[PDB]
Amino acid sequence: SLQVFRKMLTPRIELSVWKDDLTTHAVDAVVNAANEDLLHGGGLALALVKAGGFEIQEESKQFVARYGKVSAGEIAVTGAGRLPCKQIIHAVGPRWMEWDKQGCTGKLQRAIVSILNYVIYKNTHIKTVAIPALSSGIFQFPLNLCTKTIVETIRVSLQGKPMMSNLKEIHLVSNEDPTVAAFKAASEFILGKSE
Repeated sequence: SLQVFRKMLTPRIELSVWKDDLTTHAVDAVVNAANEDLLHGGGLALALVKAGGFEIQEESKQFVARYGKVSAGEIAVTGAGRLPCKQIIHAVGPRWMEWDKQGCTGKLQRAIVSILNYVIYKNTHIKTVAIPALSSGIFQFPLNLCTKTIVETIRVSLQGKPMMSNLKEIHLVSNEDPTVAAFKAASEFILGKSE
């Protein structure tokens, strides 16, 4: 693990950027990059199941059998199996479509807003959450726009705004150096100098 950026968005909430493996990253809730069927067949999703256990996949299928497919911009929550976290927030980011960049950006923004609402107002026992560069890998969302949308959505949602929450830390995390650099640059341009 390595923290490369940190800043107080509010007096209580810190945003940080990390180089780390999300399967070894200790937080209350890890955000998975899922598809609408919650079938964890590649990428981060597959890693989380391999690290945390097949029960994650089992519960994911149970979720979909009860509530249907998760739309882009929406979330489903399961147990974390044997991951170093207490819950997995399965966020469905959009597949990138050059033909609808605004649409895709909107769904990404919507995913981040759902995550924030979840950890702030819904499950109030979450102190720390880790979010990847949703949609950037298999879903081909350009890394610069991805990380900027995430960081800008968080700032507009919370920066300067004293919330009454148990939320203390939002980690933007990747085990890949280009993504870590992109999160850091995005953070410095949108939030200013690291503390």
